[PDB]
Amino acid sequence: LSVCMNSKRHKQEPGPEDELYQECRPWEDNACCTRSTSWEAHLEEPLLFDFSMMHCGLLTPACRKHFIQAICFHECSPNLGPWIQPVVPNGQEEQRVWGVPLCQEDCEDWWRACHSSLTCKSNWLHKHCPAHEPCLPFSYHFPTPDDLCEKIWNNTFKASPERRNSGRCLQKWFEPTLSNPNVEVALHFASGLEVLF
Ligand SMILES: *[C@@H]1O[C@H](CO)[C@@H](O[C@@H]2O[C@H](CO)[C@@H](O)[C@H](O)[C@H]2NC(C)=O)[C@H](O)[C@H]1NC(C)=O
Repeated sequence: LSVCMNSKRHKQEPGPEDELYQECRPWEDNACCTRSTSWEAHLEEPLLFDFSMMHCGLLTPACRKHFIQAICFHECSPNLGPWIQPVVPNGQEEQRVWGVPLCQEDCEDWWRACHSSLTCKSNWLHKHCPAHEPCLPFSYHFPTPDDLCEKIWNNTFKASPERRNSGRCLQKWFEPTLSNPNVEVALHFASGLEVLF
């Protein structure tokens, strides 16, 4: 069984979407996001989410695409069940995800595409960069892809030591023509991976 986290944006239960904006397309088969949310995920300064683009200067389109894919994954993936946690324990009205293990390629590609960009914080989870915070290189706040994946959204993701096709990590994006590779990874974690064997 696949579920969606409780929030003011996510759908109650996973369901197919007829039209999702470009980067959120691979989840059209079974999504937790509405079409309105997927369009919001592509804005340069999105306001609907708890995240916020804390970048200064110019963000390259390749770097921005990885952020959008990460937002699509967080908003549309029906396979985040085993990492759902309450925003305020103990109550399940507001829910988040914690330590979703992203494969190394997803973190590395994200880190390399954003390597030349500038940011002002290492943790973007709550909307604009204040003038007193210096605009430092991406590689300073995130010296490794591990630091980027884990710190960018306050441990929303975990930097998995595994790589793609290992059955032990998730991809924040995949080709829409391909079958969703995260369905059986999430079920693997739901079946006791890394806590019981
Ligand atoms: C994510 O982590 C950052 C840093 O750990 C938090 O930013 C801090 O926010 C509190 C007030 O909310 C203050 O200590 C400072 O404004 C921030 N400190 C630093 C070092 O930036 C942020 O609040 C966290 N967000 C969530 C949702 O947990």
